[PDB]
Amino acid sequence: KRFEVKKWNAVALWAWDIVVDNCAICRNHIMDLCIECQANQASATSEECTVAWGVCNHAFHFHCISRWLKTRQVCPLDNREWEFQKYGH
Amino acid sequence: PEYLSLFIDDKLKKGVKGLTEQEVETILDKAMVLFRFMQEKDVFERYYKQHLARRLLTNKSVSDDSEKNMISKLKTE
Ligand SMILES: [Zn+2]
Ligand SMILES: [Zn+2]
Ligand SMILES: [Zn+2]
Repeated sequence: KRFEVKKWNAVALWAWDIVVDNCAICRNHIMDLCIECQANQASATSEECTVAWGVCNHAFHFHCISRWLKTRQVCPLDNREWEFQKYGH
Repeated sequence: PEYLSLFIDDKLKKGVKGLTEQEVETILDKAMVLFRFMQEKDVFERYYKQHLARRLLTNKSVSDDSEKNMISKLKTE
């Protein structure tokens, strides 16, 4: 051949079993609102109902784990202190 | 006792029903309460050990946290 690849420097991103189809706290989805918001509008009045990403690569609705912080303080699928490293998908 | 062991194995292999911890704790408490009014504990322990062997010598990462709860409940019961 005329051109051949010798080295590769790909970067691999990983995500845990967040179950994009069932929120691990509310069991609706990784998007499309939550149990306490339901309808899309539901008198939104600004604020937000996006996805929250932790330091453990877990994803839930911001509302779900914001409320869950009052019940416990360690991400339910593990035993790690939950951070708020990202907001939204 | 064998059927109780099978039920606890089915509940422990995967928490697809009751993803959160509160209902899991309640159902485990109910199961151990039911086991309290039971005799012939030797066969129960034998079948529980067999289920442990089946669930540990197969695909891992079943619960990874509920084992401590199970051993604590067995200690207390
Ligand atoms: Zn949710
Ligand atoms: Zn919401
Ligand atoms: Zn986590």
